[PDB]
Amino acid sequence: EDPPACGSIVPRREWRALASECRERLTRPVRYVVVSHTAGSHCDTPASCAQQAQNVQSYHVRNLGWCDVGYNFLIGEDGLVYEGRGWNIKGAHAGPTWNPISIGISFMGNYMNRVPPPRALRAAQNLLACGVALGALRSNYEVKGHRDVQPTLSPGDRLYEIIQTWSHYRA
Amino acid sequence: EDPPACGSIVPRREWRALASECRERLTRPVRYVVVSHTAGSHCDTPASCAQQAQNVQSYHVRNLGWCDVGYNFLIGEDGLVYEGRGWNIKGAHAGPTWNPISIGISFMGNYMNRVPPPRALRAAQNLLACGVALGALRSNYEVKGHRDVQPTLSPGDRLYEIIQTWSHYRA
Ligand SMILES: CCCCCCCCCCCCCCCC(=O)O
Repeated sequence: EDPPACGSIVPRREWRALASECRERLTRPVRYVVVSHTAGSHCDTPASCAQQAQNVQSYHVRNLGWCDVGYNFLIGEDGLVYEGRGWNIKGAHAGPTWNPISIGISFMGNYMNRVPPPRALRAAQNLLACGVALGALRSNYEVKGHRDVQPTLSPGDRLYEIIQTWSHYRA
Repeated sequence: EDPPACGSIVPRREWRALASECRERLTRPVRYVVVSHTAGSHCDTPASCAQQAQNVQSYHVRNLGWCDVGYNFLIGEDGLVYEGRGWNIKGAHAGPTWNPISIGISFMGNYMNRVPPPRALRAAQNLLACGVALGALRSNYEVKGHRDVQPTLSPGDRLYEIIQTWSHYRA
C-alpha cells in the first residue's frame, strides 16, 4: 500500500519484515550518511537477500531486543536496496553520537577481502540521490565509513577504500 | 540541462552487449512510452537476466538484422533495468509509426499467464520518472501497451491489465 515510490526500494513488507516499534524520529534534512557492512552473510538474488534482511533484523530484534533492524537501509548484492527504519526514524548503527545526525546504510556481507558488485554500489549512490530529492538527505551531504566513527573494521577494507573515492565522501 | 545522473540502470558493458550500430536519434522530450514483453524466457537474478538481455539483443541483431536490441530498456524480474538503446536513440519495438515518437520498454518474460513481481513493476516505473527528470520524456508522457499500437498480445494479458492502472496510461 501507499507506494509511489523512489530508489526502487524493496518495502519492509516485501521482505517479510517484522514491524517496527521505533518512535524516535530523525530531524531531516540530515547531514551525514554512514556506510557499514552487516558482517553477516552476503546474498546475490532477490530471494536470498530478502532472507538475509530478515536474518539481520531478527538478530537485532529478537536477540539484542531492538525496536527494529538497526539500519535505515540495507544494500543487497542483487543490486536492490532493502527498507530498514527508513528516512524518518533514527537508526542504530553508529553509536549515540552519530545515530541521530546521520542515515546509516549497510551492505549485506563482509567486505574485508571482498568487493560489492557495481550494481550494489549503483543502488547505493542512487539511494542517496533519492534521499536529497526527498528533503530527507541534505544535498551538501557527507559520507563516512562505519570505521570513520566507531572502533570497527566495518565496512571492510575493500569497500572502505571505494567510498573514499566517492565525491561526497569525507574522512 | 538537468545534470545529476538518474536511477540505477545496468549499463550495456555490464550485461555484455554487442556494440550498437544504431544512429537515428529521437527528439527529446519524447511523448510516448510503449510497454511490451519479450514473450521469451524470464529471469530472476542479475546473473540470469544479463544472459537473457543478451539473448534478446543477439536475436535482434544476428537474426532480424537490426542495429541493436530493439528496446530502449528491458526490465528483469530480478528487479533491475537493463540498458538498451537508451534515451536518445530511436528503437525498433512498435512499428514505423511509433518507433520515431516513443520509448520502448520490454519486460523479459511472457506475461500472458504470470504477472511480473513488484520489484519489476517498480523498476519500470522508477525508470520512467528518471526519463522525465532527465528531460528525455515529457512530464506528461503517455504509456501505451504494445497491443494498443500494433496487433499483438504483448505485453501479455496480465501485465497489460496492470499497466492500465498506471497514472500515465491512456488506451
Ligand atoms: C536521480 C535521483 C532519483 C530521482 C528520480 C525521480 C524522483 C521522482 C520519484 C519520487 C517518488 C514519487 C512519490 C513522492 C514520494 C512519496 O510519496 O513518498
